[PDB]
Amino acid sequence: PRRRVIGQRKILPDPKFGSELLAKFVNILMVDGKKSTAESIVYSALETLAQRSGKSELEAFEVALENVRPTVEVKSRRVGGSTYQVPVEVRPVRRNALAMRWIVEAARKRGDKSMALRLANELSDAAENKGTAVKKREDVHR
Amino acid sequence: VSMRDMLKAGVHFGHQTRYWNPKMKPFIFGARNKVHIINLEKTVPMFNEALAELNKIASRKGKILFVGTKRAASEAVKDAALSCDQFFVNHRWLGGMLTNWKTVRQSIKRLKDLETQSQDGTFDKLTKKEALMRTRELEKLENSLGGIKDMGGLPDALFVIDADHEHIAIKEANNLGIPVFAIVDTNSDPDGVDFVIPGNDDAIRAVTLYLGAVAATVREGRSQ
Amino acid sequence: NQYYGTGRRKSSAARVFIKPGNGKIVINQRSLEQYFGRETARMVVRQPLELVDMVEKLDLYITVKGGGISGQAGAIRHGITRALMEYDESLRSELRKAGFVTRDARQVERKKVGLRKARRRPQFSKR
Amino acid sequence: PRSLKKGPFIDLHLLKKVEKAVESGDKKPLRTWSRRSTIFPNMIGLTIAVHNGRQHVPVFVTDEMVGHKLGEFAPTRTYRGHA
Amino acid sequence: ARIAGINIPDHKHAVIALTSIYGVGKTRSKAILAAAGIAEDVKISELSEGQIDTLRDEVAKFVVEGDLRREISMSIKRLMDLGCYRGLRHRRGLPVRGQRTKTNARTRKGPRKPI
Amino acid sequence: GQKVHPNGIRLGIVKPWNSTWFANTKEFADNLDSDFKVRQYLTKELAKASVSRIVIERPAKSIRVTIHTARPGIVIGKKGEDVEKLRKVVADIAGVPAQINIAEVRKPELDAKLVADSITSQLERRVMFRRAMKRAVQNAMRLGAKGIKVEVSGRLGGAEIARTEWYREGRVPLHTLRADIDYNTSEAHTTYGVIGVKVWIFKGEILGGMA
Amino acid sequence: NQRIRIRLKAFDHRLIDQATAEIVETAKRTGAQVRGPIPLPTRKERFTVLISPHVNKDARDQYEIRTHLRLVDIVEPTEKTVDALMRLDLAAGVDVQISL
Amino acid sequence: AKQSMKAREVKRVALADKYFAKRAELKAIISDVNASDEDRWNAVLKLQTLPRDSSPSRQRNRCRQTGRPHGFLRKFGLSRIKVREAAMRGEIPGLKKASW
RNA sequence: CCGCACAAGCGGUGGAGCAUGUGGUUUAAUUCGAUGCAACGCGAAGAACCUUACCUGGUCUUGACAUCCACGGAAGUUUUCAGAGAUGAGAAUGUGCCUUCGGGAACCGUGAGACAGGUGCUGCAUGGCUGUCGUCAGCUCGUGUUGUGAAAUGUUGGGUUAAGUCCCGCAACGAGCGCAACCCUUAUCCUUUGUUGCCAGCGGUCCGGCCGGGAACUCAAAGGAGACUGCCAGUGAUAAACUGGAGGAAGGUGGGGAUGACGUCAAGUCAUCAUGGCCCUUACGACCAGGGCUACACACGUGCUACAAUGGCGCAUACAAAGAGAAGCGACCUCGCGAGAGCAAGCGGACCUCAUAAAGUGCGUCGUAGUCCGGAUUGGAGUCUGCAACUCGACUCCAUGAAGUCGGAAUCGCUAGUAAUCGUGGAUCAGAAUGCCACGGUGAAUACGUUCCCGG
RNA sequence: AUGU
RNA sequence: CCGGGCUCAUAACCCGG
Ligand SMILES: [Mg+2]
Ligand SMILES: [Mg+2]
Ligand SMILES: [Mg+2]
Ligand SMILES: [Mg+2]
Ligand SMILES: [Mg+2]
Ligand SMILES: [Mg+2]
Ligand SMILES: [Mg+2]
Ligand SMILES: [Mg+2]
Ligand SMILES: [Mg+2]
Ligand SMILES: [Mg+2]
Ligand SMILES: [Mg+2]
Ligand SMILES: [Mg+2]
Ligand SMILES: [Mg+2]
Ligand SMILES: [Mg+2]
Ligand SMILES: [Mg+2]
Ligand SMILES: [Mg+2]
Ligand SMILES: [Mg+2]
Ligand SMILES: [Mg+2]
Ligand SMILES: [Mg+2]
Ligand SMILES: [Mg+2]
Ligand SMILES: [Mg+2]
Ligand SMILES: [Mg+2]
Ligand SMILES: [Mg+2]
Ligand SMILES: [Mg+2]
Ligand SMILES: [Mg+2]
Ligand SMILES: [Mg+2]
Ligand SMILES: [Mg+2]
Ligand SMILES: [Mg+2]
Ligand SMILES: [Mg+2]
Ligand SMILES: [Mg+2]
Ligand SMILES: [Mg+2]
Ligand SMILES: [Mg+2]
Ligand SMILES: [Mg+2]
Ligand SMILES: [Mg+2]
Ligand SMILES: [Mg+2]
Ligand SMILES: [Mg+2]
Ligand SMILES: [Mg+2]
Ligand SMILES: [Mg+2]
Ligand SMILES: [Mg+2]
Ligand SMILES: [Mg+2]
Ligand SMILES: [Mg+2]
Ligand SMILES: [Mg+2]
Ligand SMILES: [Mg+2]
Ligand SMILES: [Mg+2]
Ligand SMILES: [Mg+2]
Ligand SMILES: [Mg+2]
Ligand SMILES: [Mg+2]
Ligand SMILES: [Mg+2]
Ligand SMILES: [Mg+2]
Ligand SMILES: [Zn+2]
Repeated sequence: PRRRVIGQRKILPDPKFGSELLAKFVNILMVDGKKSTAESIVYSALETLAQRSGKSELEAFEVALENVRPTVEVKSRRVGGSTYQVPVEVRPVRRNALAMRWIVEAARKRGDKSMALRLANELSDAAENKGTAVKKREDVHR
Repeated sequence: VSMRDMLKAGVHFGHQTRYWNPKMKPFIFGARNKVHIINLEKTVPMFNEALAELNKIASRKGKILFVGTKRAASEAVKDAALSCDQFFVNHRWLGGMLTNWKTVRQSIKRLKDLETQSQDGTFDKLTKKEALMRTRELEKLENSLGGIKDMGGLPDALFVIDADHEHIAIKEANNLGIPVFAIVDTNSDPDGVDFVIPGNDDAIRAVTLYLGAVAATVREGRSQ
Repeated sequence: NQYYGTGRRKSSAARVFIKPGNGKIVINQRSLEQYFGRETARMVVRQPLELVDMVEKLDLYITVKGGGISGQAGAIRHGITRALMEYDESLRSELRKAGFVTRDARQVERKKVGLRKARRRPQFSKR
Repeated sequence: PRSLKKGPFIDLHLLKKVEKAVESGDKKPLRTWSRRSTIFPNMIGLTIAVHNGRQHVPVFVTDEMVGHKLGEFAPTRTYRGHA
Repeated sequence: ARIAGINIPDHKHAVIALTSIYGVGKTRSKAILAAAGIAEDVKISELSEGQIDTLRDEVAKFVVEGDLRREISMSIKRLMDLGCYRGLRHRRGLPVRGQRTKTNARTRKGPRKPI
Repeated sequence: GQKVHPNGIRLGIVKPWNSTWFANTKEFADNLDSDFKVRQYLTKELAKASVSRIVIERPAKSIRVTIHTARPGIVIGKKGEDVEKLRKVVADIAGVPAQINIAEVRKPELDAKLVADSITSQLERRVMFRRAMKRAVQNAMRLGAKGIKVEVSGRLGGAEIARTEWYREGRVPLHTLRADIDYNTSEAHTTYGVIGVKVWIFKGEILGGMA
Repeated sequence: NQRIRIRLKAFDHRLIDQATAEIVETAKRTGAQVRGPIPLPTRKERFTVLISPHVNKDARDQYEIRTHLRLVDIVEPTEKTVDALMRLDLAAGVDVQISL
Repeated sequence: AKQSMKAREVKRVALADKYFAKRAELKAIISDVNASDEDRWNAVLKLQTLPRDSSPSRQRNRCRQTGRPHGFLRKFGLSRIKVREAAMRGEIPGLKKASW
């Protein structure tokens, strides 16, 4: 807003576990308020990943995230009065949001026979740090 | 009141002007410590003369308005005035206080109206916020108008702490032709005062001496 | 002995009765798990007992009507919180700090003239 | 369309005109304005001048058209191509 | 596998399969399967030849593809020849049951073409 | 910048209605039509009597009419001679027994409608509008000592180009709802056409509801 | 035994409350037995209409009519009660329905 | 609305009121399930003979005051423009602007 | 310096089909008005006849509609022929009523004029009403004050706000119209009254608040309470104000609504109505049937459903709000594959009916396909409203299965219970909602900041 | 660039 | 060349064919 700035809306923690990151994930996945569908898909993918690799569901998910978190951005701001594509730091909150959005985007493109499967394979690629999720980060860096 | 009392009270103090300025000359005894100094030998007579005229005013019993805008003196002028039951201004002198008194009258009317509402207690009719709002408005009106709300018209004579700080009131007094009794020092034209009091217009001790003498003069004159 | 509380959320309202017991709960003459197919609501309604760790010491009888499943869950939680504070007011502190005591007031916004929705304005046509 | 419980529909005056004509064997074209009247088998072989908003159009009844409405055989609009 | 008429149903669930026959919608398909007394979800494949024979018998009770096409053609020809308004519209390739011709008639008129 | 109707807003806050009969759907439209005809008639007859308003009720299958005028004598006639005729004819058109009551306007200056009617009357007699406006306005204060506004609009003085002009004195707080704004309009015909007139008359503040 | 049930409708809440006050006061002084005045849910009708005479779509306003309801029940209809409550008159704005 | 239109409407309502019972009776015959075919045929044939304006369908509501053929409300027998002015006058009992 | 102005986010429009408006073209006619924002699902909250103002043809001339005079008869009812109808012609019929006993009121017919009649022209002759800047923060007066005057000050300055809101300063002091407040609605509690609403504790029960009973609870609707920077800390010129904290259902205009200052656009409406004035009176008035307003190489605006596995299909099974109803809404039961039909209880409606919410959830199935996607188009066969569904209605069953696989330059909306998505009700209305006005269910992302724009 |  | 976009608009300038 031109006048001021305002804080970011607080979001509840998931009841199953309590990792607010997971709540933000289901939100960024949810479409047309079908929250239950989104959380179902998320749990299914998380299980089918964590019990085929890694030790723990939450920890595997988090590490997978960390492997894709970016650090720099290039989106232009008219700092010098013109649309300079100046590269500046990225907030850790914004880094998390960008990573999450990128990974969810990837799965929609992956095209396996189920969104749970697409999501699980994308997140496994992220945990393996070989996938388009890290690619978007490093292209931003480039 | 005598010369050494005035000296002890700081009535002889003054105001350095850069280099030399002829405006501040009228009562200069000289200068010391880079401060121009007033002649107290002249302080006594004119000061007493102003008091004498004020006493005559007191014998007449004509009202004396005591207005202070010089911040330090405001509470002292209020005290001195209320000691004699006289009117006072202890804030910024609102321009046109005499030339536009026609307007001032309405505020006195409305002040008394809201005060009557307070006595009635009928603010309790209003929604809670509006009751508090009217009380606050009445408080502001009391703050500003309390010193003149009983005056009923243009004052007969004016007491002024400092021509160097009350110059708008002096302007209006000259316009209407109202006698001014005031402290005059260097850096000030004396002609703005009908009965000049030579003496420093700043020092709080000097102000105290002036106000004590003036209030005593008012009460003694009205009691002859 | 018995304690009571009333809860509300959107268009839903709930009556809550609580008594010492092993911890069974019936809402509208059905079990909790039967009532809600979704499993989130089951936590949502139980959070206060979890918070004060009272799960197995109080028995609950519930009635609810109006609004949807989410709103009903929220109303039940609010009523449970109030009933708990009726049982033991010292719990009020942590209950408030958890955000359970506050009555959420958000409600739907009416439609308005010329607007397709609560705030949705029709397409401008570029002109 | 018209219910079957209702039965078909026809305007009375047309019915009498056609009945009288067929008894007489007059077989001259019949002026009429009843586009909404239905066709019955007996009218085969006749000729009806059917008003089309502007003019009464000649029409030669035949058994195929039985069950149709008269207005169905008299266009009311005109067209020949925009170009 | 073939049913009456030159049509090979593919090897999916039977109902979906049979619908292939021109003139057999979902309803007729269910009716045929019920008459033959065969579970609807069996594959076309794996049925005995006797079962396919009884199915060939079933479909005979309806107007078959090659005759259904001819029937429809004859009906439209009759209307066309009669000269009725509805028939006249058919020969002009225009909507025939009262839809606006100022706009939204592509499916009948075809793709647009400039003046 | 069109304004709302001052009376409409304050209905049920400080202003009561002009018709207070209960009805159901079947009765409703025809009741309204009957009332409309009743007023449209009484206004036609009582033009010279300086009538301001008519309030109608339908208690117990009977119509009761109360009329406000600045001089009852013109409408009451000698020994009630003609008001009886009004009663008869209103009973006829209403289709029910009728009852009449008279209330006496006491300050015709402080009635919006009477002021507007006077202004229109003077206009029809080629009076110069500014004079009429000023005299009315000044009268209002002389008697009521509270705010008033007036507007006029049309081909003033037969001017080729129509225009509008107005005059205000005192407080007229429209946006305020506590304000007892009396408002009305009236009509004037001329050789040149129509010249409208609207009037507002503030009369003080209501605290404690209409009750 | 008998019982009187009275339903009241109006557009002014204060007025209908006064009407119920008359009913209950008379029934009390005549020595009847009474169920208190029971409020019932009030219907409100709403109508939105286009303000402009010419074409100004999306410009308009809306009005409402609220009809209130009160109910009173009498379970000791002494005869001296029965007629007396038909001797009463109510303001034009109030509609009264009585039944046994 | 031209005077002729109101004349037409009043004539329609009156004439339609005249033949109400006869049309209802013939309708009862025409729709009867068990009625003889010939009787139904005759009943249908005769209905054509009545005046076309006898049918209630041909009527159109119009504003009582002005007779406008659009923007009608059955509740008031008036069109939108008229109702608003009257409401503003406050002549309609209990009506008020709606803000809920 | 401010605003979903840009930015950061989410979803669309622009390609497809269809609904709807407009331009153009066509026609006997496609009636009229509204064309940057601020015209185009607009007047019209609903054109088969009617409506209807247009076209063709058929008819009337003091008239369809009103007063005034004469004259003749109660009225009215029933029925026959001709004609598409308007009308024309006849039959029986009525044959009455107040009558001061004269007649009159009633109505109905003819004649005579004075007059009727107009959706005919002028919104640049006007009233009334409305849009627009814009819920933008401004617009002015009095007294005083300065300049020889034309005028200025107030209303600028330093802060601070949603704001000419507030404080300080200040040749100004005030006032008025705007701002805010007073009004409705929502969030918590208290009091009052408890049926047709309520069922915690009691008794009985076929287990149905079913009934005895209860007055607690929910709820109903009247009246009260409650939030003010009130409290604390910091900050600030001790100013105002800002930041944080406590308590509370609620915290800093708690949320939404109504409410539109002086004026701008000779903006819109002579077709709601009113009216100056010009124009037509066997016709620019009036009556009737059929036609048109729905046409169709094209262009444009606004919508609706789609191109799919967060999905399609089958089975089972949960949870709403707000409205409407007397020629009305219409259960139950019977009949039909179905739209429906028959019979017929109840309710002027907390009681009865409309009317079982859909998303959701449990099971199965489909396997990425022009498909178990999508449904347009066309054939056949029916129901219902209406005198009457050819032009030109809505709806059901069978069969048929277009285009379409995320859409260029470009462009719109939106800051929280919002966006997106899923259903329910109402008005207009015999019948005819993808439009319009309301109601609830589920329920997000993003805001670095003011540099660009756009506007003020 | 122009524009009643 | 024909159509769509940009503008209160016409030109210049973009996107199809
Ligand atoms: Mg719209
Ligand atoms: Mg058909
Ligand atoms: Mg307005
Ligand atoms: Mg109701
Ligand atoms: Mg109709
Ligand atoms: Mg953006
Ligand atoms: Mg296109
Ligand atoms: Mg398109
Ligand atoms: Mg047009
Ligand atoms: Mg005949
Ligand atoms: Mg004649
Ligand atoms: Mg005339
Ligand atoms: Mg104009
Ligand atoms: Mg113009
Ligand atoms: Mg504002
Ligand atoms: Mg400003
Ligand atoms: Mg100025
Ligand atoms: Mg200004
Ligand atoms: Mg400033
Ligand atoms: Mg102000
Ligand atoms: Mg100032
Ligand atoms: Mg029991
Ligand atoms: Mg109680
Ligand atoms: Mg209350
Ligand atoms: Mg507050
Ligand atoms: Mg402090
Ligand atoms: Mg400090
Ligand atoms: Mg707190
Ligand atoms: Mg706080
Ligand atoms: Mg509020
Ligand atoms: Mg306001
Ligand atoms: Mg125009
Ligand atoms: Mg016109
Ligand atoms: Mg016609
Ligand atoms: Mg049209
Ligand atoms: Mg859509
Ligand atoms: Mg399907
Ligand atoms: Mg229900
Ligand atoms: Mg039922
Ligand atoms: Mg059955
Ligand atoms: Mg329904
Ligand atoms: Mg399902
Ligand atoms: Mg099919
Ligand atoms: Mg294709
Ligand atoms: Mg794109
Ligand atoms: Mg919808
Ligand atoms: Mg309806
Ligand atoms: Mg309908
Ligand atoms: Mg919604
Ligand atoms: Zn000094």
